[PDB]
Amino acid sequence: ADIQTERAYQKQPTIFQNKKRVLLGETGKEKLPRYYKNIGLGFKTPKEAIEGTYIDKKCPFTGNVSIRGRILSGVVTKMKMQRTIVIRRDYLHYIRKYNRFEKRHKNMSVHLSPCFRDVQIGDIVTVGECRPLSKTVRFNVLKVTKAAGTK
Amino acid sequence: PVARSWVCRKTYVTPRRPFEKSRLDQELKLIGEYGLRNKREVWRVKFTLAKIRKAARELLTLDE
Amino acid sequence: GISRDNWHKRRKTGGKRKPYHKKRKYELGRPAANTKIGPRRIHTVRVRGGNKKYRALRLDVGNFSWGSECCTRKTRIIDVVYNASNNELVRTKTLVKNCIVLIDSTPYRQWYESHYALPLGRKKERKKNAKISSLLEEQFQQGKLLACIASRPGQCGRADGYVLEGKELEFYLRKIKARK
Amino acid sequence: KLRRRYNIKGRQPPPVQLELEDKDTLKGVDASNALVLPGKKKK
Amino acid sequence: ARGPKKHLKRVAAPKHWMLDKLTGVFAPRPSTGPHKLRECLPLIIFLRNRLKYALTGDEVKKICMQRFIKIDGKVRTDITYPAGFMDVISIDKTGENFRLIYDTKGRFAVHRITPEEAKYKLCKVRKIFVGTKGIPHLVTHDARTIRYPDPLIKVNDTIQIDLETGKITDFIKFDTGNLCMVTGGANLGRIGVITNRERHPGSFDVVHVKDANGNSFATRLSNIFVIGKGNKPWISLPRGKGIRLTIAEERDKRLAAKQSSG
RNA sequence: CCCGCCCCUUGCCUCUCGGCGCCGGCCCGAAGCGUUUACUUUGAAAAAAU
RNA sequence: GUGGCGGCGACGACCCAUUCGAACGUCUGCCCUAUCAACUUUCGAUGGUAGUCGCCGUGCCUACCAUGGUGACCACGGGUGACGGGGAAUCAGGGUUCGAUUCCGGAGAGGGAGCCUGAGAAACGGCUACCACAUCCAAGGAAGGCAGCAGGCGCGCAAAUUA
RNA sequence: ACCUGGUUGAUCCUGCCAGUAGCAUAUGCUUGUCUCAAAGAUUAAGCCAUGCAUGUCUAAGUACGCACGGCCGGUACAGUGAAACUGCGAAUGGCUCAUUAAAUCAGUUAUGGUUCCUUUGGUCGCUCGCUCCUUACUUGGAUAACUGUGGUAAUUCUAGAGCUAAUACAUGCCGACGGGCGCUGACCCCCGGGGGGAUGCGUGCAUUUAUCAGAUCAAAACCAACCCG
Ligand SMILES: [Mg+2]
Ligand SMILES: [Mg+2]
Ligand SMILES: [Mg+2]
Ligand SMILES: [Mg+2]
Ligand SMILES: [Mg+2]
Ligand SMILES: [Mg+2]
Ligand SMILES: [Mg+2]
Ligand SMILES: [Mg+2]
Ligand SMILES: [Mg+2]
Ligand SMILES: [Mg+2]
Ligand SMILES: [Mg+2]
Ligand SMILES: [Mg+2]
Ligand SMILES: [Mg+2]
Ligand SMILES: [Mg+2]
Ligand SMILES: [Mg+2]
Ligand SMILES: [Mg+2]
Ligand SMILES: [Mg+2]
Ligand SMILES: [Mg+2]
Ligand SMILES: [Mg+2]
Ligand SMILES: [Mg+2]
Ligand SMILES: [Mg+2]
Ligand SMILES: [Mg+2]
Repeated sequence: ADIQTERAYQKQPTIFQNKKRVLLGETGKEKLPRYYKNIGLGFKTPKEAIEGTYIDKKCPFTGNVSIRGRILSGVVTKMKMQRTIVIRRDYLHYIRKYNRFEKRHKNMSVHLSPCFRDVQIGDIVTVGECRPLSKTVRFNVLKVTKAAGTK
Repeated sequence: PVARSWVCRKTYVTPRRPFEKSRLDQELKLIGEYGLRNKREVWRVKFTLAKIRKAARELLTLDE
Repeated sequence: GISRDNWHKRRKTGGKRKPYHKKRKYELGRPAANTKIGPRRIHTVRVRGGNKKYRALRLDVGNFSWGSECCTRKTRIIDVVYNASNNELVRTKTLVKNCIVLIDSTPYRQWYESHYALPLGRKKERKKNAKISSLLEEQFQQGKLLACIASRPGQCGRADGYVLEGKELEFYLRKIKARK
Repeated sequence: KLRRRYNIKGRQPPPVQLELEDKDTLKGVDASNALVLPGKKKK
Repeated sequence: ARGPKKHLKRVAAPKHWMLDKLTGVFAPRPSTGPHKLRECLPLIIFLRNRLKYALTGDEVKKICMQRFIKIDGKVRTDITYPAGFMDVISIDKTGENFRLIYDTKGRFAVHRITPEEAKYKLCKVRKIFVGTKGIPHLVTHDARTIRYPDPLIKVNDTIQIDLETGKITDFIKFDTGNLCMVTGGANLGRIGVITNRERHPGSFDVVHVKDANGNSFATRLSNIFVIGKGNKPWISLPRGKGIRLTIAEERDKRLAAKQSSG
């Protein structure tokens, strides 16, 4: 749709879009050059990030963030905030006194870039650590894989 | 902070059963034959021998 | 006084926490620079580590860049027209980053006339290309250009920016018109 | 700490006009650090 | 604390200084310098505890203020100067030269070197970058910065530096088959040959080493210092050649010597 | 009943890179994917004092 | 000739790197209480955009937006003769009970707040005001902070040296 | 039948009792020789007389106190040096446990999201460019100590007046000469060598904003057969 939905002009900061040119180049196509980067560690840039038009300064591929630290996994539980979701990580904690285990879980709020679409509740997400993006958000979504049962 | 040492240990233990005729007779025989001063001198040597024999038993619990 | 710490805030779950220490020096905050338009008045602030910040209280000029023509000129500032954060800053004429201002067009017109040898703003190997958008021509007729401030006056002590052009200019013109 | 402690007591006119020099003394002036106070302390 | 600390408790000092417990409450806090606090040997410890030239700290001060001790060819009068790995200490009054090299016990050893060997040192390259006006710069492990290095020199390589001029004479590349010394961890002070290197992106690399007796061990990449090309070291080695010996094989060599005697 | 020597092992379109293919959709080659973990046994890295 | 050249040191200095740090973050781990079952969200609670302030990332704060965020896998509330750890004692083991106390980390300087200088302090053997104490005075004013080392007091009843 | 003894017609259950060793608190009687160590605690992080616990100068920032002093007419300053200015430290150490329950703390990881006195190593030169004619052989204004006049019951309180310093506080350029320093080279002269040269190209950063280039970019060598000249 339209990317200008805020009171300020939404723009990708490193791209200059007011270059004047001959009318021959103007007649052809008004396609802005996109900025994107390779985040490393074998993660591949999604196609829609390169071909898209969304503006997200917190996107790991088209924004100004750096991925460094821990790489984790989780299951998507809630998608109700703007560009950020809540995932859950389950584990077993061992008690030595009784020589047994107990089930525990942790909840994480992670930033979801608009490049990832058709993400549902219950699929596996691989996230990486970045700088604090808000009060509680410190991880940013790197890869999405669908639930095994649901096709 | 000081430049002193706090490392110390006791060298004997008082007997577990205080009224045993056999224990008293053994102490009397040892003190009389070796001219010792009191019971503490016997208990010190008993403590040393107990440590040595406990170490030997613990070593014997292992493979050759 | 002013503190920008985290431990006065509630937890993520919603529960509140009790402090275990008093306020620290490295958590301080300082009153804002409500930079107005007028004769130049700038104060210096000694900051952590022994460095300096230029706290501009009042400014009237800045150098702005005509990006399409690559012409950077120092020009006076006339008025504040639009502010995305709050409309009160427009009413009180406060200079902050990313606010839209009106600047004089005289040095840009002078450079254009001395460069291309064509008239502009007047009432009724490759050659140089002299083409101007109709919106920019109308603004040059009015004598005032719409510009955007890119620096932080309360931190660096100067108000720099660039002349609005293209789709950004159309967006901000539509916003200004809809505000009225 | 709901329990009662021992030390309970220990833990519970226009101003004069000023025309000073150019250098500012107002660097640290606040509510607890007033530039000028009345010469006569309240009894 | 409200600022930097200036004291060091004696029991909290590094264990390889071999300080006793009853001498005093404090230990010499090293000055800031080329080497880190936990991986250095202060001049006072080397001068009164290892060599016994002085009895107290005042005598160390009296020796140093006569400008007798030179570290890497320069006179130092600070008695808490942090001297570290591959440093050269010269005392012309006694005609002695020393090089600080770890022994197999993880401690700096009193290693005397020939005066011709005292003219150079080995340094591990820590950083390569382009400075102002496109001039390449190289930063070593002892905070030496050198301009115009050879383009073939990369990070984790070893260079030989002439102490008088502070210029690179030649270098050893980091490769499998070269000789290396371990400068940290559990295998500190052990000398061997690099066999292979394991790479972990975004993490620490792991390197495998094998010594002359065939024993194998592994360390992190930051704990390895290349010493020689091939099997030949470029510096003299201490009494032990980097082989850490066990009690069983010490008994074996004692039995062999006893059998060969008679 | 040992020991050589050669050959088939199907597939799929979630991601990525492609198409000189058809009406945004579809087809195709792939350069794409085609199990993961717990457990157990190792190896690194992990202040002294006690 | 108001010639031309110079040796060895000291101090100072913009920036880069180094050292000693400091400060914000990541992951996992705490005692009793459910006769505390729902909590947060007006006065920021969760997230988005632009900004202010800050050494910097960030609801840290301010405007405009969405309606979120946590919870029987025990949130939230309450209590603690609760500074945390390395450690001490006792055990066949598992555990249990202690840990103000000479090492490491945190916090405070009678109580709540504020501030100057400085690379570094919200400093108290620094400063300013309030509360509680308290010394000298010619009654106007002035000067204070032993949970540093000694030493005194804490109804009359009592335990280290003003070296 | 999981220590030894007790509570029954017989067998049991539940409440119990005594003996055996330590830890802590308080308190007695005795105490010849010697070595080592310790010393908290009224939920009172309650209150404190007196004294002490943080200062510092090298040949190398500033001496016109005869305060003391050698040599003297060469006489700006021999030398020592109280005071005061300047610089640095006083944010370490020592004490205490009141607050504090994802807080502190412990292990692990990050700085590509910041600051950093010191130490150590780098870096720290000028062509011309209307400032013309004959401060860069060194530019400017002050203030303590000191002299003197004072106020108060009283403090490490200070007021007025008069001198004088800087590595304190400021300002500020490169004096004259030489093809300024480097490359690049048509032609030319001598003896593979020396020269002279038509010419061409260069010759500070730091800050703030905008734009451009950045691995579809630059720089180089190697090259059988087969052509091309
Ligand atoms: Mg301290
Ligand atoms: Mg020191
Ligand atoms: Mg922001
Ligand atoms: Mg926001
Ligand atoms: Mg408490
Ligand atoms: Mg403790
Ligand atoms: Mg404090
Ligand atoms: Mg008190
Ligand atoms: Mg300072
Ligand atoms: Mg305070
Ligand atoms: Mg005090
Ligand atoms: Mg103090
Ligand atoms: Mg005392
Ligand atoms: Mg008493
Ligand atoms: Mg009974
Ligand atoms: Mg000096
Ligand atoms: Mg002073
Ligand atoms: Mg210093
Ligand atoms: Mg200081
Ligand atoms: Mg230096
Ligand atoms: Mg100065
Ligand atoms: Mg210059």
